[PDB]
Amino acid sequence: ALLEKIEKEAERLLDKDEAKLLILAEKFSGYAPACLLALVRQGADSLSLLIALEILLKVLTPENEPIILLGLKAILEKE
Repeated sequence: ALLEKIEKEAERLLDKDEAKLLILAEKFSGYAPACLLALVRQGADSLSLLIALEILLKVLTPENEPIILLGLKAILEKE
């Protein structure tokens, strides 16, 4: 259920600073899944994604295991 709402709200997060999106995940843990999704849709930097990956892991629900899959795969495209 939430897996489809974290998809929608991240579209509303697609128009924000990468740094700001990192603080949103850090301070608002419930926004962390949508942040990482919005960060890969923006195609952010590897470090930017690794930070959001951390903020998401510490509060990771099994429904966000796909959000991890895309995150890792997007991070991989670096070297």
